[PDB]
Parts: sequence; structure tokens; C-alpha cells
Amino acid sequence: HELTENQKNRRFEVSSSLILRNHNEPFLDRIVTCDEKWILYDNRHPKKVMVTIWWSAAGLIHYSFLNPGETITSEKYAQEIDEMNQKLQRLQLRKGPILLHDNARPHVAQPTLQKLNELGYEVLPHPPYSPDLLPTNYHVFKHLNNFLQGKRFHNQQDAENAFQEFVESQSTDFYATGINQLISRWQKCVDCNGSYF
Amino acid sequence: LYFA
Ligand SMILES: [Mg+2]
Repeated sequence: HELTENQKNRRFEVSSSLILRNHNEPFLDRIVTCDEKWILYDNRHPKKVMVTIWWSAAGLIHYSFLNPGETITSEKYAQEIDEMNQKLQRLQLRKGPILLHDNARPHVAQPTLQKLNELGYEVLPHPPYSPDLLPTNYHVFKHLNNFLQGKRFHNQQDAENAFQEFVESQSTDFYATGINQLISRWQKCVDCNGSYF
Repeated sequence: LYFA
């Protein structure tokens, strides 16, 4: 993607504001974050399965694979947020969670917005065209790409089993790395006047 | 800390 001037401005504005917010009142520890990815069956039309992973600095919260019958809708994403939140509630056994996710249509439509309001989630400002500011993408997915190269799955189950081994392979500090990098990435974005860095 |  070739950033326009308005897109760089939005990146710069959000970056600068988030760095100051965290300095004023640190909130990284309250972030829950996610993203969707298509996992190809052949990693050397083509079969693929979509995964959604949810996590915080404390660790893996929830992940799910899009199954036959299911549609990628705001209705589905709302049900996923409810399930994720139940798992977070078990795992956290005090300030409310803050969701960082991109502007994919289901993320920003009803009834996703109402679900977030009902469960007590703030949504973090996120600028368009910025996977370099989305930790699931710049951290988890980067390491997952490394892991999948260059495997071959036969079915959806083998693809799931490889994602599982990937997740279970990670050390306890792996997630914290991705989250904590946000400060440095916001700053690099400010340093480059809202461009990529 | 991190998840149990
Ligand atoms: Mg995305």
C-alpha cells in the first residue's frame, strides 16, 4: 500500500496520541488484540482456512477457525468476542480491557459495537492501512509465517494441528514482546511523519 | 505476570 497524505496524518495523529496516553496513564497491560489470517494448506483454487487469534501481554486468550457453514459477519464476530471474553475472565482469575483491532467491516459494525459496549470493552483508535501497528500481524503472524514455511497440510485438521503446535511452542514472555513493541513502533511512526518505518 |  502507498500511503496518501491523509493516511499518514491519521497514522501520525494516532501514534503520537497513544504514546502520550500510555506515558500519562500506562494501559498496555489492559490490551486485548486480534487479527484474522488465511492459512494456506500449501506453504512452499488453493485451499486455505481462516484463523482469528486473540491475546494480551499475559498470553494467548482464544483462537478459532472459520468452519463450513459459517460466515465472516459482524454477528459471528460478536459471538466470538463473547466467547473470548469468557476465556479472558477465567484466565484473569482490575481495569477494563481495551480491544486493539483493525477496521475490517465486521469489527466496526453492529452488533459487534453493542457487544463491546455490553461487556465493558474500550476500543483503541487504530489508523487504516497500518498492519505494522497491529501486533497480531507484526508479531504473531510474522513468527507463524516463519513456522509454516514450507509445510503442506492435507485437510483443515492438519492446518489446525500445526497452528496448535505453533501456539504451544511459545515461551511465556512471547506475547508480552508483541504488545510492548507498540511504544517503539508508535514512535517510529511519529519519527517518519506518519509514513511506514 | 502471565497467564497461569
Ligand atoms: Mg486484519
